Amino acid sequence: KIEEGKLVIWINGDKGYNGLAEVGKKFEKDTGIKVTVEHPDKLEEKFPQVAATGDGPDIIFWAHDRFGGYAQSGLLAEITPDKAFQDKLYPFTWDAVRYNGKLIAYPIAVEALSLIYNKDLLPNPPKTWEEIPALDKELKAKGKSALMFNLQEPYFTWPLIAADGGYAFKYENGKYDIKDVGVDNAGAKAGLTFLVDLIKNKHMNADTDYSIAEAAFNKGETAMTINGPWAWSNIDTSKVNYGVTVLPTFKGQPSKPFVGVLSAGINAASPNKELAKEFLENYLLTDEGLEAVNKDKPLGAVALKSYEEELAKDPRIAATMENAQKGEIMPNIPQMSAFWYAVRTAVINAASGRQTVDEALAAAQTNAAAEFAEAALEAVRRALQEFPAAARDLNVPRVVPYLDEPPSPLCFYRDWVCPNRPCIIRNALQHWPALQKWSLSYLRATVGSTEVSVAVTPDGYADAVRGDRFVMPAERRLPISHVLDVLEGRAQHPGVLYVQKCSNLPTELPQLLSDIESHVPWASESLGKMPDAVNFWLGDASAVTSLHKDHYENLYCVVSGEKHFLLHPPSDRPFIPYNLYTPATYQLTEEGTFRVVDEEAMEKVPWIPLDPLAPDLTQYPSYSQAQALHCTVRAGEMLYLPALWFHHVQQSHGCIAVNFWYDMEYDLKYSYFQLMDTLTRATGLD
Ligand SMILES: OC[C@H]1O[C@H](O)[C@H](O)[C@@H](O)[C@@H]1O
Repeated sequence: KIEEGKLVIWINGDKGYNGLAEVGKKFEKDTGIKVTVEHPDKLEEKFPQVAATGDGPDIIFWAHDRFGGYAQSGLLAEITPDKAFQDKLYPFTWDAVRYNGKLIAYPIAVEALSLIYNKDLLPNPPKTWEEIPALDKELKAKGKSALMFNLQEPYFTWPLIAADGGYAFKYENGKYDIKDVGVDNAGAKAGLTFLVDLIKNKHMNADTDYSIAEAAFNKGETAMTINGPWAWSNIDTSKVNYGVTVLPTFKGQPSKPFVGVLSAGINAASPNKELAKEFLENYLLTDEGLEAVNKDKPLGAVALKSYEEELAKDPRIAATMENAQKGEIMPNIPQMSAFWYAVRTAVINAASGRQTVDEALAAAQTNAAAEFAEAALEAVRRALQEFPAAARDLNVPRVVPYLDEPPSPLCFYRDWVCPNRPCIIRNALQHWPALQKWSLSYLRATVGSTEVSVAVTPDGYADAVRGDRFVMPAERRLPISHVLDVLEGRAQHPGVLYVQKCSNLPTELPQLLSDIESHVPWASESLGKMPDAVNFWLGDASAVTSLHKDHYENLYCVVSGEKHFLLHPPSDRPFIPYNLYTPATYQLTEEGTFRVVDEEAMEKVPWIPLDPLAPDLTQYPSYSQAQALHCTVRAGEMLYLPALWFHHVQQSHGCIAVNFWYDMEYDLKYSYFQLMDTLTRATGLD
């Protein structure tokens, strides 16, 4: 007694779904699993709707041209076959179910349209489209019509349109040019004008759909129809003496029918992926499985070599193969879908007489171009959005790792600087007398009277976006001793203090340099250069440097206290919002009042509005797919904070620190970063 495992399949209702049912049974007799196959209308439109919310079928059958869109939306699981299995099916059938180098369905059958004619009514079928009108009035004058076929789905009409120059995209040597779309060129117009003239001269009827045609030919009311393999069973059971042959030519050139590979995709949202594989690989794609479907509705030229070889001597299949060679295989790109919609209306309008042929096709080219554009953009968006996770999976570790001693210059460059990952180096500052000497008492006896440039801000956030402005801190020149007073509580000051950022010898502040080093020698030998700056850092515990990135190799050394960093690799850029801001600077008056004051004749300054501590996920939801790294640097410790790394600094009260700025190498890594940042803004990711 259960409510248990199942396998539901969607397949179009012109295909042998009863044959597929039987195969479903032999499954259900060899496991307990009930296999139910369904043929809903517009199943290929329903699937991408319903499968994203998690519902939908387990397996979907359709011509392969639909299967790329399904994969661009991530609805199709990757199929993983043995190679004893991949060499069981023809190679080009696998290539039709390959999106962005990856397999997304199992190929079932290769199908193309052919000219089905009534051998009793028409002993020698026409070789040209141009004969058909002549042939029609000769047959109306015997009580029937010459040619009938579905005029409601562009798939049937397209072999003629493409004959004299029509083409979707462009399949010149190598593969498809998605800039070169050709649905409103001379040759497209020619075939379509011909189709429309057939209707005009009442050789055909614009209202004719699939069902009207099939019924007509199978009753012997039409000498010729145009259909694919699935249609043959219903004529065999009718008793029209019929043949299947090469499509007639137009203006001396062959009809070019888009070739379709019936494919089975697996629903990425299925709880049954592995039974789906046991069903298709080992029950359907067999001589036994394809036979049971084919007995119902002929599949065409199958993908399974074994059973393809056993059937290929059917003149109906040979003819199918002939027309497929004269035609071109459909691309599976997600642009296929809007292409069909565009031509569907183009044909339906030109045949009904609503628009001329020359405008219907013009409209279809224009409107399909506009979608082909937005589709391109979305493909770019995903590339940029899947990139950040792709990167950190490969190089960027989720923690800042510690070294127990300084690395060799070689090892420092090969392990950290070139791969652009941070680390904390230990036991590298123990030769600094600063580590023992630098007390807020020794600093007061040593540089207490020395006047420095001090950063004043109302809320502790220097260089942050405040409303519509990027605001820089107020500057006040104070001795260090009264910086220390305000920090120990002994005195008071408007806002939040912290010492600004070139001291140790260019401020000046030279009495401390002897307590430190002018550079990190193993770092300098590694980067092949001296630091551009050496900065002394002292400040309030409310000073929060906001999220930004530097064009410098920064060695952050902590002498007393702690430093709390929140890092993001340059890779996380597509998910880090950037805006453009009017640059300002705080003015502090002798009232303790902070006023925002636009920086005159400065360029707009790009900055990150996002607050990584408490992010507005409503305004910036994309940021929740970034991956922050956290570390804490403390007394005696040195953080290597690579170039272009997004960082956000906090510290304990009265934290003292020295940091070296080496200029970065402007290299391939930099140039790529500019490219991404630019593509992030163009594609409106922000
Ligand atoms: O409506 C036209 C359709 O007819 C058949 O189902 C073909 O398999 C499919 O490729 C074609 O698109």
